[PDB]
Amino acid sequence: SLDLPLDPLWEFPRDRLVLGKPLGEGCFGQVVRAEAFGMDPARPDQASTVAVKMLKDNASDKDLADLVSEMEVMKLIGRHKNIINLLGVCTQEGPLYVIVECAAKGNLREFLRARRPPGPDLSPDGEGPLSFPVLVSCAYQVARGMQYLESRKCIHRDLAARNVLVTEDNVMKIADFGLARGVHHIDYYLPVKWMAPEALFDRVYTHQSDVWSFGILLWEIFTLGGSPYPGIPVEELFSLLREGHRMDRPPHCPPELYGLMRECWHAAPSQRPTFKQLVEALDKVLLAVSEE
Repeated sequence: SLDLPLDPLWEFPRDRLVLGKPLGEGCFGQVVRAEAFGMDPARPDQASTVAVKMLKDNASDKDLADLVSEMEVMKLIGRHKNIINLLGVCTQEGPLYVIVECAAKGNLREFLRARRPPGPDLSPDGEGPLSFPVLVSCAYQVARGMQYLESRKCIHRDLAARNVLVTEDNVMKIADFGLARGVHHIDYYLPVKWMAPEALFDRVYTHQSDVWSFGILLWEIFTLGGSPYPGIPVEELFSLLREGHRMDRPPHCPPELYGLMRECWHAAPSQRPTFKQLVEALDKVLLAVSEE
């Protein structure tokens, strides 16, 4: 019963996207790479690469309901540089395709881990592909992305480096918008170590719980895609947090940034910084790096 109206802001033709090169295959649904022609109407014959989300052969009534609403809430949220944006939809002349932005460099964790140096550095503390400015940029872009998402009333259970995608130009796109207007982001491709205490235990997901997770994401960035809480089983991580345990400062991380990580991990949600403040703090660092 696929009879959605033709939304003239978002409807894009079938004839104009060329499919193939599958990027991810979840349960009952899949994301494939595709070349789209004139996704910018200002350049109407010019081509560009995109990511197309669709249902698998094993189709369902509820899953088509989820994919439709997901696509509807995406255009409700609006565009931002640091989120995976909706590009177009194909509703009428065939099955549902939701066209979104493609990130050529994979997720942030994968991006970071692939660009690691082969071992330890010359010094324990204190120019290449993962420069300090590049890492500060990564952190900043995600903060901007979350700041936007929160202004659009988007809540997450958590946020991790695997949820952030990286484009050819190292622009960080958050892939999971989360829950918004009673519709979840379905992934066609629990994380206890990322979740804030209230999210783990009381299942209260707020802006303050997103900040905690961002703290863990920062620690991920500055360990070049490190696994959080190393050598600690997921069982009885919670006990450690209850006692006051937090992760140490990574080998190559300024105390300024570690300050921010610890600030994100305050037990009281009100003691944690807002994403407005995280953006202020990260921009000051970025500026400091560019100076002299």
